[PDB]
Amino acid sequence: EVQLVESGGGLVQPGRSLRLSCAASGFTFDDYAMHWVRQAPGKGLEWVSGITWNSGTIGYADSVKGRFIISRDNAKNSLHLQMNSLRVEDTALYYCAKDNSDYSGYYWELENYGMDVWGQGTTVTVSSASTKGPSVFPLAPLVKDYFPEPVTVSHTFPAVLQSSGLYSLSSVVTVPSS
Amino acid sequence: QSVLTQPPSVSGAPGQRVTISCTGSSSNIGAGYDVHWYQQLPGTAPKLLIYDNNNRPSGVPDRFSGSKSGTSASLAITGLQAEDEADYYCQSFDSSLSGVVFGGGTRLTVLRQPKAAPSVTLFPPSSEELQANKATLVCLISDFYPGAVTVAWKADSSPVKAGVETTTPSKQSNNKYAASSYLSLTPEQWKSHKSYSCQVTHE
Amino acid sequence: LCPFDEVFNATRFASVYAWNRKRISNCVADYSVLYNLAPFFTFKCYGVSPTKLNDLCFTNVYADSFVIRGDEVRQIAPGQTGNIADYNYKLPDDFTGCVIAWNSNKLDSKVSGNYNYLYRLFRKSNLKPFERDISTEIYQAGNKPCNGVAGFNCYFPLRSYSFRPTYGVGHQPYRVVVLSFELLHAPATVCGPKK
Ligand SMILES: *[C@@H]1O[C@H](CO)[C@@H](O)[C@H](O)[C@H]1NC(C)=O
Repeated sequence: EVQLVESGGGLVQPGRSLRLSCAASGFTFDDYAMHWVRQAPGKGLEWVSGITWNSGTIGYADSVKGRFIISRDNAKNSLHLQMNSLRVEDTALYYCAKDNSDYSGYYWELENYGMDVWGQGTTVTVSSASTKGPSVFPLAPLVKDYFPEPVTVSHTFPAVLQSSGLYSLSSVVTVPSS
Repeated sequence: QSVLTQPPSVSGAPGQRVTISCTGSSSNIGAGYDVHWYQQLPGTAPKLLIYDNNNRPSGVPDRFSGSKSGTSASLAITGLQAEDEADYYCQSFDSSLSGVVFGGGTRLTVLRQPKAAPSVTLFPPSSEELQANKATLVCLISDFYPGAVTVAWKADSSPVKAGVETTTPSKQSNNKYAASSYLSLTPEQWKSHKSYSCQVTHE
Repeated sequence: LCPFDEVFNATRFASVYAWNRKRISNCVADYSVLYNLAPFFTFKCYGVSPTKLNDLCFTNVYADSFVIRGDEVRQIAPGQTGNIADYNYKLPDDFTGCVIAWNSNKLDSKVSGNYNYLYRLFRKSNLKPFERDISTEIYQAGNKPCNGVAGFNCYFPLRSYSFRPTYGVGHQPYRVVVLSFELLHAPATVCGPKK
């Protein structure tokens, strides 16, 4: 059974670096292209990079070009992603993913990449934020700029992660107006 | 923005046929690259659903189908079942960028009930927050269904995109949806312009 | 029938620092297919005659593929010095085998692929023969620890070729395949058609 186990994630501050890794199990690693795909919370899948069976880099998402570096190790059945100069918007869950096809591919052919097996994602968070208390304001009929989550209120909405990397949410009571 | 374009939301009732469109460019789909489709649940890793434009992975029922023509591809679901409620992503290759390219994703809701409507409540900046550095307008959105909602602010009938942050649709303890939008301002901005509006668009 | 076609005609090629190795075994090798129509085709052998390959038999054969500058195709040979020989890909002074290379400007010089081909520029020691260093750790050039970030006297070790078609041939990308013919006191698994 194919198994892909990401690792190397964690919390990191802007500008720092991080190396993700993916241990590949249950198939002939070096017959397949390998891919990194990331997903910011509540957003869509974004291909980061990918590398052919013969360790040929396919490309990079234009948002990470120059800052990320893909590499594979066919003796240890391993996939890697060096992430340099991390930015806040690099915060996402990063998937390892095996390509569907074992076809070698040739230069006069159109490449065909699709991922039939996915790992679960190693979470990567890029944040400047230390623990900060909230400053609250008129609320029911605002708890703002705190970190980390959660916060208690005694309908309370989920929070926004703002530009500051700090959270903010609001609770609301609907009551008789007398 | 993704290079492949996908409707944010589609919805139908059980038993109906729904389709999802995926349009590309001269660079990727019109260049002849195959198109693949993926299916994901909230909190779940994606799953390959269609490969090489019309092939179903083993265990994907025959009521899913795919097609590709010119600059576009399409996923078709014919016997819609409550199980089919998920996010779907098309995918291809773009030779201009030399990279794999994903579509923006499509929220497919299998309608259980008629559409619900959003209750929107706007709040001005607090008095003791204008006594402090800032000013923030809050627009909270509850009880809507399906869970697709776009928030737009307007300052004196003019567009605003400088300082806003919107949340993703969350389930309640109800099976209805909620969302928050926060617009940050200075106390100057709040009286510089005159009247601020929160505009909510739902199915 | 050995899979040289897949190796020589791959769509992408590896960067020199992360050069690829493909074991060739249990196969019949038609070495007469080792050719292409790329402009500056080279085929250089050391301690072995390429006109005998298809009457020869080996335990295994390895194909090492990667891309470098035209300037540097000369560093892929026994007893060479320079950035590539020292820090990226090293053949032993005793090397027996063939180095096949050709100009790949028509494929590897597109802007979209500007970061696809890298090389290591700083390293503590020189690589021993057939070593591969794919590490991406900051290089401490001097006295002060680097604490994981690049800065004064602390360099990210990998640099990019950033190939462009308008560059001179000596700066254009070349694809290289290095063939090592392993010969053990064991049964042969890779023979030419005639043997
Ligand atoms: C690379 O493909 C071409 C087909 O045009 C062929 O003539 C050549 O011999 C192939 N290479 C090998 C080593 O088989």
